[PDB]
Amino acid sequence: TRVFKKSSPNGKLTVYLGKRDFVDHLDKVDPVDGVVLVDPDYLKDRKVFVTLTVAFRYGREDLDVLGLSFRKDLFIATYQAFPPTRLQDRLLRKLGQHAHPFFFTIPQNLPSSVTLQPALGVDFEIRAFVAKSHKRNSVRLVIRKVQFAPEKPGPQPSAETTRLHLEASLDKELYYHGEPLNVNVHVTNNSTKTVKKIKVSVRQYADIVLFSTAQYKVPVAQLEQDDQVSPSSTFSKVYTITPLLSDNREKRGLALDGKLKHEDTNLASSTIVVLGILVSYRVKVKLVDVSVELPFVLMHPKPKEEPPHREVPEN
Amino acid sequence: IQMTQSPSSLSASVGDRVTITCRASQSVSSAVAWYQQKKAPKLLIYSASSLYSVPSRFSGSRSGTDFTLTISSLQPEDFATYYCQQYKYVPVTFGQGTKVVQLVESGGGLVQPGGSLRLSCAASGFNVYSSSIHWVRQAPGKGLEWVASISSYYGYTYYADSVKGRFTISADTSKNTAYLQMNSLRAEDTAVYYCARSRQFWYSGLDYWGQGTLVTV
Amino acid sequence: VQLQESGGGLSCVVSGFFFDTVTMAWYRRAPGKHRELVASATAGGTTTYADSVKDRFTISRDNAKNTVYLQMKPEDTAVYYCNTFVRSLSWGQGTQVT
Amino acid sequence: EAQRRGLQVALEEFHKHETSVESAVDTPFPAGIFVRLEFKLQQTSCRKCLACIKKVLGRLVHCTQCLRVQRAGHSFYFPGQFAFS
Amino acid sequence: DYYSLESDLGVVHWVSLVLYCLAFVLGIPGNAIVIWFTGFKWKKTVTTLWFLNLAIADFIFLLFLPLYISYVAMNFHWPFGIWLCKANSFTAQLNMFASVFFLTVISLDHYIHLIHPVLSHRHRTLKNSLIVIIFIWLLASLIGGPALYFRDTVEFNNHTLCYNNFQKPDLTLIRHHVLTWVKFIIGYLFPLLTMSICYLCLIFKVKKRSSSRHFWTILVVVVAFVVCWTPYHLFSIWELTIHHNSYSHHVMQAGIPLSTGLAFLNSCLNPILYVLISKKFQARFRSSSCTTASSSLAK
Ligand SMILES: CC(C)CCC[C@@H](C)[C@H]1CC[C@H]2[C@@H]3CC=C4C[C@@H](OC(=O)CCC(=O)O)CC[C@]4(C)[C@H]3CC[C@]12C
Repeated sequence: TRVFKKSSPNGKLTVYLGKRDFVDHLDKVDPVDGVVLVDPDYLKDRKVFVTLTVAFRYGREDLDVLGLSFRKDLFIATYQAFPPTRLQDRLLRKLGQHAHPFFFTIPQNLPSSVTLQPALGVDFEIRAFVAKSHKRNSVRLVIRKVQFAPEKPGPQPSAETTRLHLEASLDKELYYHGEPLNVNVHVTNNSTKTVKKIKVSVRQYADIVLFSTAQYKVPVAQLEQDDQVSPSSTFSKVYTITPLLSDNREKRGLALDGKLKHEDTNLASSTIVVLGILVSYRVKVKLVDVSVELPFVLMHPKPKEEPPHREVPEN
Repeated sequence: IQMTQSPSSLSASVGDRVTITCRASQSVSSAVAWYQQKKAPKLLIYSASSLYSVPSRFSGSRSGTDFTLTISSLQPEDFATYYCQQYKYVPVTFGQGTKVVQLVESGGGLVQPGGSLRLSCAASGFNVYSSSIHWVRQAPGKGLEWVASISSYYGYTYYADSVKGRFTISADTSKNTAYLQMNSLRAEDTAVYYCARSRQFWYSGLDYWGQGTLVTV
Repeated sequence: VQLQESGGGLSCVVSGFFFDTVTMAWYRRAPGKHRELVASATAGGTTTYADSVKDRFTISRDNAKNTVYLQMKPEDTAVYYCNTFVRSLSWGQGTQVT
Repeated sequence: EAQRRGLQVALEEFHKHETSVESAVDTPFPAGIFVRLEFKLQQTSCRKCLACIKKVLGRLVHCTQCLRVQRAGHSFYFPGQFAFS
Repeated sequence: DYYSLESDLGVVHWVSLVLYCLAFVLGIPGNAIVIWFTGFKWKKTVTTLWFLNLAIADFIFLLFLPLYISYVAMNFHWPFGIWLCKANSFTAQLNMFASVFFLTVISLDHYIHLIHPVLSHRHRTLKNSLIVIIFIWLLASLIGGPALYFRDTVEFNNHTLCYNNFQKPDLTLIRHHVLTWVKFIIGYLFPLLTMSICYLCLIFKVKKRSSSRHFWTILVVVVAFVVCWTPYHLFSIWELTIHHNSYSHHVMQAGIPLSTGLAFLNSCLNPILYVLISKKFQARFRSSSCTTASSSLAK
């Protein structure tokens, strides 16, 4: 099974977790279960407390102006632990009688694990401590709530505009990470206009809300074509564009997947359904002007094993 | 990470049970890929617990720093060499042999030390943005040796400690072709190069291997 | 870190952490199976041994010697380990015992 | 009369801290007479002036806000002067 | 010369001096601490630059305080002349208007940042912040201009007083009204209205959501600002009624020093409620993780 554990300074507390990534199934969320191991005598006149909270970091400066704490909490849970599942019951037998299981549930309408590269974004954090209710007597863990590609392909994207006629339609909606996008553009160019270039770009829209709705216009991949269309001539061509985290570096605020500890993660997956960050992807085609937006969903496929906690090649 | 295997060259009948043991040296996690090479090597077990989409006879078990491969039913089409690999750090190390969608590459011939000898790898059935390309070396009478790797999604260029500087990996990212620029070739680099493919995000192991090109100095 | 187990053919010496107000335990795995617990030792007063090794196995610790001496029919043949009761330190290696 | 009394009180005020005069005027302002005693006080054997004399409710003697003392009876409050402003 | 101009014309006074001394005692150390860390130690951001400029203004204002203390504590016998009262008044007006503008622009920036994030880190640039600071400083400079040209020093029954001298006949009445009304509009009406609208709209937006301490500090700052400048502006406006209509000139003989004391206390406590109270701030004067592993599991 290879359960994952993290200890605390001075060897006082230790928590065992079956997995660190929880999948949202659009109808239920994987329970955050586990077992905490405590020193045999460290709890005299004290009670162990395990807390799971959601942190939405939204700023980092050198001074709070009046009261702005630069960190808002969306969900707070607390467990004391002084029916068991099939995972934590096995941990009790392996550890002994000094282990106390803790059970946590993630309510619906909660943001996924998203991180903004410069760790700003939504993060899930677990604190385990004992007190009669410091960072050297508590266990700090970070977990990710992620969603994968659904089983419904969805309707075929299509969007048309006229001002010159432009038609674009992607083959499908569900695109895997790293999968190139095949888009077909058809133009008529009725009269009295001549397009100098063909521009196809992919931009990432992130819906961040804490007090008001905000939108992001962060292009990911941009493609430029030198083809020119003369009046009363039809032109059909299929372009290939694919988002990738190679030329998008050094772009502050880019939406990325949840980072555990200074790891490398790809672009944030599209959020499918609240206070948090909602990520959406669109494809923009411009003629040089008329603009056509083709929304699409970019999600990971359903895996057969727990994803790694870091990049497989280290250093 | 130095990796040695206790068996060296065993013999068994049709109905015997061949057991292969793999031992690490730095307490590697549950990330071990087993390859069978008669031809290009074929991946059998990845993550030491999962079965590649090969028969069910092959089984993998983890006992800490020691990894064991159990056949439990031998077949006449099993005479090959098995290697043990750990995909936890960039300098991936292959084990020692235990005798008991296609990729096409071009290039070869006499080296005549001093030159380029530009090799190329052709991909048909997959892209480069979602799959990494790995190059390995196999000297005659010796195990596999990873020398280079490319990740087009992240732009990372990984080279071996004894191969960096004299080698250069590149990706076209348009025609789905990968190339390896080699310079200052020495007499110790005479080995067969195998173009390898692996899924970029979930590096489960080198799934499909190339036909291999002979490079002699 | 630097878990250097001694004895056998039993003492463990740690470098990073200290034995101040912590409980240290000895773990014997099995002849052929997963890990198990043998005995523990708190700061002092409650030794809390196990049942199988009781009478047959003792334990002691010195807060100044920076070492833990475990003192010890044919089933006790495995690889012994010394670690914190909460299993905080990285797992080391034991030489042998028979 | 009023001018003589104003000149006398101005001279007394100056000596507290004679010569002929050359200017005099009276005002119809209520509760007093605003005398502009423009003259000199050259002294010998010491014991041009602008005495703006107005019971006298003000003495603007100098030897140029005589309008304030002339209008005083109807306010003798300086603007501000209770703060740094 | 004998320019004598004689004529025929308290606990409330002592409390003003007490407030002055208390503000002087607390104001200088807090302003110095804010200057030292924001200017040199902390990183140069928009908020840091704005607070540094506000602290500079407050420091100069409290450094020219003791001249006013000597002026007020001896029944108004200003012993400095004519070349110092005008400069002190001009500098005090400059500092107070700069401080008011800095607080109102801080409120504007807070409202923009917490309500309109779509355009919050696009126009907010250190160069733009410097332009805004320069504009504020030159506005406060060429808004207290008449305070350096109108004041004059005269005698008031054996007491030398420097006063605005709004008589430089017909122009005497209009000039007094225009300056006080302009000061009221630009120092008490527009900034207070901006602070009220910005803060209340922030509360309404936050109320339609799910920090408690954020509202309390805003309310405390608002009430502290309101209760201090209000007496000063009301008494300044009341001065016009003396020249316009009949007046007794009695209530204004002592209310103005108390209003000035309240304003100085507000200036002193602005660092207290803005910089000198945040939880993160106190941490550094007190000065001045494990690795994730794994284990086995029986089947
Ligand atoms: C909602 C409240 C709590 C404000 C705090 C949230 C911030 C973390 C958000 C709000 C506005 C966001 C920014 C809006 C504008 C920019 C520039 C933008 O770059 C582009 O628009 C493309 C290139 C260009 O046009 O300049 C990338 C995102 C970024 C850095 C965003 C970074 C994250 C920000 C600061």
